[PDB]
Amino acid sequence: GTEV
Amino acid sequence: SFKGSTVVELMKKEGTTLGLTVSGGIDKDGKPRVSNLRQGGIAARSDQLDVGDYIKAVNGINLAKFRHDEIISLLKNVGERVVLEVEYELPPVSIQGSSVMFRTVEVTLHKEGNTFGFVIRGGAHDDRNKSRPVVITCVRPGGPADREGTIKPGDRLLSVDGIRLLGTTHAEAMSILKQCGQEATLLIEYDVSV
Repeated sequence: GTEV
Repeated sequence: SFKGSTVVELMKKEGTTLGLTVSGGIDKDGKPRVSNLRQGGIAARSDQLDVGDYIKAVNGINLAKFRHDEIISLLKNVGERVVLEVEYELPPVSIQGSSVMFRTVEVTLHKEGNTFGFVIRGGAHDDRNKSRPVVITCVRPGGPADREGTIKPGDRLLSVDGIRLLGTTHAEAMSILKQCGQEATLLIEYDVSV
């Protein structure tokens, strides 16, 4: 996943 | 499975990220999901989100048909107000048995950053498949609930300053905790063996  | 749903509003700060890690997308194995919450971040400190939550929509935009990278672009370009529509696995109902007994305890807590440092899930619903007691599913380490030390994940929230939560929805229970003042006495139900 990717952090925002 | 039957899911609970909730709406989470996060205020984005000018020079920072939300501390919210998102996995999934149509091009991925799973649907859009909270896969991590950075310690002390905006998302973690909301006490409204948990790892494993599904994100159905951001700002009224349904996420399911987006590829992963498109979801990220969306989240990185939102203004200060982020509105997440969240779906979650319902908390299992604990039932009194031969080996399980329920007890209660009053817990007083003071707010910090306008929250008590715990996440609630469940609540009354017209669809009895979704209807649940209000369950405290997480207690954020270092937060008020954690410091006082009594409340544990799995405990039920029964009342907030004598206002009982029976019959109240998730949204209603959240409002009762929001319109609470800086201090509150909560009635907590918990499991005891034998």
